Amino acid sequence: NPAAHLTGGPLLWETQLGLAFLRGLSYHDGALVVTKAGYYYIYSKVQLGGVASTITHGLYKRTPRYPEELELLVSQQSPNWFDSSFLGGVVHLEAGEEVVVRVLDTRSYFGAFMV
Amino acid sequence: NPAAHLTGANSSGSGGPLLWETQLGLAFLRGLSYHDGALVVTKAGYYYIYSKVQLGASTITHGLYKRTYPEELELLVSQQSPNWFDSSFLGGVVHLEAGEEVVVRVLDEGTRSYFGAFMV
Amino acid sequence: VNPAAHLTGANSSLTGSGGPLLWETQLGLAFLRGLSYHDGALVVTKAGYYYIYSKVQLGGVGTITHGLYKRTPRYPEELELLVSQQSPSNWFDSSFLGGVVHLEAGEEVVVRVLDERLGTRSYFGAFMV
Repeated sequence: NPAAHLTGGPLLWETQLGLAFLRGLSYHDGALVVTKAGYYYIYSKVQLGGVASTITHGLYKRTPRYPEELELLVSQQSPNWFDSSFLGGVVHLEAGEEVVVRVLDTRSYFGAFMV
Repeated sequence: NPAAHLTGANSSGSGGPLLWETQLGLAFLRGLSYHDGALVVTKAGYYYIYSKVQLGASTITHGLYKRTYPEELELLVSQQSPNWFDSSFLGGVVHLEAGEEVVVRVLDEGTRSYFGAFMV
Repeated sequence: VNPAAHLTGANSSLTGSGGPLLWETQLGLAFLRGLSYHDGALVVTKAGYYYIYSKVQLGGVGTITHGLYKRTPRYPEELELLVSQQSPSNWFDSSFLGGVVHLEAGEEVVVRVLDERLGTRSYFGAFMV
């Protein structure tokens, strides 16, 4: 029932409008913040294009008590020209917990929904 | 309740809106309809939608498109540039009204290709 | 509990075994909730529609099929559910599959990769919808 889609340091996103929405989840500084604890399916798609040739696209759990981010779902990819990266998966999130998208070195998005 | 998984059928330009199997094998429709390539919503609300397209400048586009207004609103799209094979997957939660339709297109226009949705 | 599971960290079954990828089921981000696990398979307890998914992290040195397959009683052959063919000096590539399938009590789903090489980089999960 809680859910969020969000559209194109951690990455940053539009949280309204049109396709962007928050619904039972907060936001601050690129991150989805969880209010109701449970299992969420979290996902992110990132469009890439260019001209280690190796890009990493990840979802990370941040907890304010701790600096260090914990990896959740992570993809590595090498490559006139376009590549798209998608990650999805289910994670147990407690109230408080935040999730961000990072990509190391419009079309893209970031989202979740409780399952 | 509402959910569907549709699997690739033999189309068919224009873009074009891919056509789908709704009943044989793994395909099914449960609380959603289908009309000429389109999943059609019946119960308003937030749906996770997805499509996977098996591909087989030289640049392919894969997208999920809403109809309501006139015209087609891009919902989710990827570009890629691949004896070759590649696969393109898109998913995400979008709000849909009873009456809205969702379709799939790929440029330079599949059996391991599919299209589906469920209410979230 | 709405049945669900997330399994992590693929590795291959014993060479010559014929078996599928094996996964971590308890530690870290891995859990099983209202599904069971047996030698690589998620085993369905409660019949219905599930969104099943798997991501596999690929990479080598110089065609790969990543699939989710169903095992059903008295059917010697694994049935395809969702499959992807990809074809990529070191390289890296990731393959994601997701989709809603109907599964009966007693049915099993496994993940395979052809050919297998190949925590957070590889995974296999599901939830009832």
